[PDB]
Amino acid sequence: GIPLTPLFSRYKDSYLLYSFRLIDLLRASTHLTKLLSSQATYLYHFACLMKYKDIQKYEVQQLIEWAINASPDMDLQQFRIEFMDKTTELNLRSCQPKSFTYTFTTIWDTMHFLSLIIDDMVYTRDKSSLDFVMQQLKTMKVLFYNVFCAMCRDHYMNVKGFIIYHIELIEIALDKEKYGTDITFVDSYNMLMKNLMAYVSMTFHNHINDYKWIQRNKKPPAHYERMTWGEYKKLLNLQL
Amino acid sequence: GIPLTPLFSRYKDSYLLYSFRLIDLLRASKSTHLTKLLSSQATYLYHFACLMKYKDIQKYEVQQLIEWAINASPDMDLQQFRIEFMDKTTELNLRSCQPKSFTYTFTTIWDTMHFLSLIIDDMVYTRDKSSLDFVMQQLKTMKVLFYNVFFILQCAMCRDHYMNVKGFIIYHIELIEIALDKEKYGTDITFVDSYNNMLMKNLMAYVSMTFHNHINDYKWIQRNKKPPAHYERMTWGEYKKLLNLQL
Ligand SMILES: Cc1cc2nc3c(=O)[nH]c(=O)nc-3n(C[C@H](O)[C@H](O)[C@H](O)COP(=O)(O)OP(=O)(O)OC[C@H]3O[C@@H](n4cnc5c(N)ncnc54)[C@H](O)[C@@H]3O)c2cc1C
Ligand SMILES: Cc1cc2nc3c(=O)[nH]c(=O)nc-3n(C[C@H](O)[C@H](O)[C@H](O)COP(=O)(O)OP(=O)(O)OC[C@H]3O[C@@H](n4cnc5c(N)ncnc54)[C@H](O)[C@@H]3O)c2cc1C
Repeated sequence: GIPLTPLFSRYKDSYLLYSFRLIDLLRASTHLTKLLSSQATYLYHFACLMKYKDIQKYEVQQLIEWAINASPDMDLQQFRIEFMDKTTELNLRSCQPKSFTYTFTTIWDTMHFLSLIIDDMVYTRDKSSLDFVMQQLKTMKVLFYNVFCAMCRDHYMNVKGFIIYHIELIEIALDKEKYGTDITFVDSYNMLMKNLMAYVSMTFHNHINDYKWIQRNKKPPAHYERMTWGEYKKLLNLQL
Repeated sequence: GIPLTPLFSRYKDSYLLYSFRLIDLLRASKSTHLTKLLSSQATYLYHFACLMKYKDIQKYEVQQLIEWAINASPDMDLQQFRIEFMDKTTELNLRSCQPKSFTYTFTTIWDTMHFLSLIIDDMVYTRDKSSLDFVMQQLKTMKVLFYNVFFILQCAMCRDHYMNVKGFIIYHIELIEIALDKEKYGTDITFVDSYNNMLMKNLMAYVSMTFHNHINDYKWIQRNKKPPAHYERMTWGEYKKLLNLQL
């Protein structure tokens, strides 16, 4: 369970937009097609699981085949219109983003969103199904690895391991639990920080913004605020 | 400077061995993509070897060694390459770059990584404020070496795994770039011993040690094997002692 805050609601919507922009690439692509659809399937299974308490395996598959077979000459506006029709026919309208304005915030929101999910999924885990969670975590690493502005892509390629590293810390903690050592949640960075991925993605996010001034060799603007853990836990109303 | 210790000694030789086994790969490069990726990697490796061995990068003597390697017979074996290597390094007055031992293992790779970490910490800590641009270029070179690690030995699992979490290391080098950039524009670095413009002294040594334990903690989840009760894990307390790291 994750509090339903205004920021979280934007996160939920950005996720849908991200997913839309992802499946739109299927036409443009092999190995990549397999990787893309595999990622789009997970993203959409989880969206349906959240909206319908069911992954809707058949409807989601129908969505992916369509996107994979959509006209590669079709532009984004047309792909959207057809996407709105297809999801409608499939009774997957709740998987449609409310907004289609795609920006860096869409990607950031998506990355923070996944972090919140990882935290919650891990915390509300069921010792009976630790294997399930770990499989979910493996998929999460893949989602983060493939998030890759040519400049941004190069930088991300170089430091995305910071995030993936922490997901592995989680895998380790979980593997210890399945073998006798329950986890001990603490709220500071077999112990694990609660809201770990939320803190790591916030930190990663600030770092990326700190570094860009170095890439651009141009000093920060006047009103250049920085996100603090204390203020972030508030916007998402995180539990300590 | 980096304190002389039995562990740092092994590090220096391993680094030269790793550097040697890497250039040995040029003569065998099948494509241009790899050739220049190997030559760049090999160039930076030797640059830093010459820095710790001659206090100078030896930019031009090294470009000759690389030139040679790249154009060495892809027919002879490692034993023969070693022979031609020793003579060329001699001819270019770079004998200090010849390895004492040729036993190549994962330890050789870890030692090389921990060596660079120690190098990063020293060059930053003993930096000259008027040539920060120089130190930052060195760090950029360091990120390239950590991004492009060649295992040379066989272990797909390792390659894929390092490909996934190497950013944890590079991320920290960028934190150092940020610290230096700040010093460049007015705020001097303030060193502390724990993990404004504060920066942990011996940061990369701490970062590399931690990354190393992590990798070793994770291989059990990878091989679904049970860790032996004797599993020894490196502590920062112990590591500092082994390298005579200064606080
Ligand atoms: C994966 C990725 C890599 C990037 N790499 C680069 C790069 O190499 N070079 C470059 O110039 N730009 C890069 N960017 C873009 C850059 O990070 C900013 O998104 C963009 O410059 C807009 O800046 P902003 O300050 O207006 O917005 P942002 O600060 O990005 O706004 C993001 C949103 O989240 C909030 N937020 C701000 N900081 C945090 C935080 N630390 N934690 C959580 N939420 C936060 C804001 O309130 C806002 O709603 C990257 C973007 C992504 C998604
Ligand atoms: C970058 C990299 C990635 C790897 N990825 C994998 C992988 O995915 N899966 C896998 O099974 N193996 C992987 N390995 C190999 C693995 O880490 C070990 O090298 C190997 O399993 C042998 O372990 P060992 O028990 O001999 O100890 P090693 O860890 O190899 O010991 C080497 C030396 O380092 C010292 N040392 C030990 N821990 C530390 C530390 N934390 N800090 C500093 N020195 C330390 C030891 O005292 C010893 O002298 C990787 C190796 C490298 C270099």
